[PDB]
Amino acid sequence: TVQFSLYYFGNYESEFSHDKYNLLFAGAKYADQHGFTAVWIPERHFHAFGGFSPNPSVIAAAIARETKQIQIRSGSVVLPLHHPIRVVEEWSVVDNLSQGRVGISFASGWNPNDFALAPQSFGNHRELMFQGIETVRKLWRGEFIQVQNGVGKSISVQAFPRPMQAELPDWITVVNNPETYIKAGEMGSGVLTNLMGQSIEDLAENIALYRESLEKHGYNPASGKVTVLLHTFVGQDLEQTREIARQPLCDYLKSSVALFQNLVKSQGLSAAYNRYVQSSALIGTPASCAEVIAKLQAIGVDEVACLIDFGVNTPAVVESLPDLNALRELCQ
Amino acid sequence: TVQFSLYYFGNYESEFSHDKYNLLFAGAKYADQHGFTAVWIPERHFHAFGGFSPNPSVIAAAIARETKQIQIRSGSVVLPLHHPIRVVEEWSVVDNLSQGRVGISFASGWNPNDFALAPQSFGNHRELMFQGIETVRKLWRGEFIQVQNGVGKSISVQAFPRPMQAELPDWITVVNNPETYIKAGEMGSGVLTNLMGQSIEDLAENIALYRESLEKHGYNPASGKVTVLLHTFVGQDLEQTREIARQPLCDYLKSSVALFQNLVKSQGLQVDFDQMTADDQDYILSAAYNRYVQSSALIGTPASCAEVIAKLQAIGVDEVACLIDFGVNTPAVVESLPDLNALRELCQ
Repeated sequence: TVQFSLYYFGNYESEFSHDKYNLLFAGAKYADQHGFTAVWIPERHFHAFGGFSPNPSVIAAAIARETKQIQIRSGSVVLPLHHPIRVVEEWSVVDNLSQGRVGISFASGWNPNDFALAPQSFGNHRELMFQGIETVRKLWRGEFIQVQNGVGKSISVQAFPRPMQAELPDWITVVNNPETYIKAGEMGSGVLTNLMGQSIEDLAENIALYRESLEKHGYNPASGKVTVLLHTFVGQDLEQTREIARQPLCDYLKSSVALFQNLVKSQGLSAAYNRYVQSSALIGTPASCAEVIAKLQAIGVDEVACLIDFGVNTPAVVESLPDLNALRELCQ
Repeated sequence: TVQFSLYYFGNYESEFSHDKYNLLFAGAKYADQHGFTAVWIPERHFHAFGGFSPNPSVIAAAIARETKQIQIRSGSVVLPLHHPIRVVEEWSVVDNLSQGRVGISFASGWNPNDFALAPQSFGNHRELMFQGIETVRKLWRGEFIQVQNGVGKSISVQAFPRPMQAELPDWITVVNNPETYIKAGEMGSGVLTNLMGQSIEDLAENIALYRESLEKHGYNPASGKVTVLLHTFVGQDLEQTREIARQPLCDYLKSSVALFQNLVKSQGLQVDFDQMTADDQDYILSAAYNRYVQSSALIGTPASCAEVIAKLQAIGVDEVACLIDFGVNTPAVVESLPDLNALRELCQ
């Protein structure tokens, strides 16, 4: 059966809210107490919109002290924006603070403006990401790595504190690139994806390639991790729930040319939206959304990461949490 | 009256302990509930010893959710090892998670091994720090700054989330360099210092330059912040308390040539370090320790330590940051927290 998790885009009620983490903690605590698998948090820079998490390790440390069982995962460390040493250090802090509940999905970045944080790392940043993942994994295990120090001497260092998990649960963030699904299987990593920029049919084929590459490289296919972000807002009445979600979700999908056109292409505008919310989101009733979960389960999705903070007002999202729990129970 | 705060070196019980933050949360919660002003957390890299905080913003975010009033401060953010943008971003997250309780002391770094994290930033790190503090302040205040993006284009960015505090409470980490005290006064910043490598009269002199530079540059003297790190272990029996702290503290004070020689020098002892044998160091370190706990630490009884607090209050110290995790076993440190509270009560 599919695992149910929460996912945060990073939104809050206002740029100048006194309680910017209102929905973050309300949802994470609710999910923690109701058998949800993980809470996913992002990395975003330089925009008020979606900006509560410029470094997910910092938010994760706070979630660790407010929850007891839920996994605390990054829906995406943009690795070329960090030194790999700091990624292991900070997430090992969170691993200790949470008694072993962290996981990381790694993304390469794409916006050169984000690389204000790493101005010499844009261009070959995808290659830099895969290199850094190997470093992150080695440091996490406890091995020494070799690095240049401040006077040009090569030194050997370990990262501290040591984590509690022997091995870092990790994912590769991907959209539709089949090579990346294959690379993830070669690495034994999971895949973290979405249905905004690929069809369900494209997803089914990409999962199959990923699981093929997993066994080809000796990993048990049970160790595969397929996680799909899905826009989520669940209620008791289908049409009323859809209408509450419509303006906030449309606003986002129209906010950029890429989002707008990646949607219309992955769907085959109010026309792309109506197909999107029916087939590639969890917006509706437990019963209507369960049909989507059934399709995703049948093509090999292990975990749905329910993006709940896409713009619907916080009281309504909080009121919708027992409806989302009902969906989870329907699908167990 | 002097403010009382806790300060963490970053130690924990064993390398693979499942409860590495045992004393961190025990002390932070205790201090939060007993009238302490702040808890200070460090930045340290590449060693288990003192290593639970490689980036203090992450630990600070957790302390924010475990405490209600205490300030949550870094002693120190080694600013040349960070992009200033990440410092404002991460500490603004903590400012929001804590309802406005953060503060930062900035250090420049000194060990080239730490600069594995910033391999082109060693050499210019003191000026990099001061330049970075100004960037941090501008960003905290909601200004845009100009930075080069990944394709060489200049762009104008703000940092998010926006903080809760209008202005960041900040300090400069300093030992005995008088120009740094004067520099801090020019910036209106605080100073965070220690007595491992200077005298109380040296500190009194450095404090005077700092307060003089403050009003010179238009700041109210009441805006000055003088915080002194002090090794701390308080108990009811003077002799037993100093004996409990002796081996842990002396192990630390002789763990490097600089630590040992700066201690011997600051305690007024005459030693030819080139002829000093292993047995000699035993006698010298014991003498240096004995002078140090008498004059420059909080290791003893509430009554004995209150004499030290009085001398610090007189020379203008605002806050003592009590370093409690220098190696005494954790249960004894926990049992010593109410003795430290008794000392705070005595001094208000």
